[PDB]
Amino acid sequence: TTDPVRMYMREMGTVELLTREGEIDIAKRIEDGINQVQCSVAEYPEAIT
Amino acid sequence: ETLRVDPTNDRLSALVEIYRMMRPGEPPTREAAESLFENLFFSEDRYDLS
Repeated sequence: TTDPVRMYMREMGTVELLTREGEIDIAKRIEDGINQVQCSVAEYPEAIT
Repeated sequence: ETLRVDPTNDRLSALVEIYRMMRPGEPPTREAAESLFENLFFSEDRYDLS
């Protein structure tokens, strides 16, 4: 098939929908890592100042 | 001799292969293959109504 629409829809067709806590879990892992980079800010050299 | 070369003798394979000719590379789903097969050229929608 030459079409990128078949290719793309078959490729998005690979991964499924993860719902109702994996969304909030993505959000929680995201915010956790974020919180830890601002920890890394909290333990600063001149870089932050 | 055809059966000795090829063993498919079922309708649902007929319908999946219907899908597959109609929607090649696309995943056959049964109401899709069947609604395809039917609604295309026996629904009132298509035969516009003229």
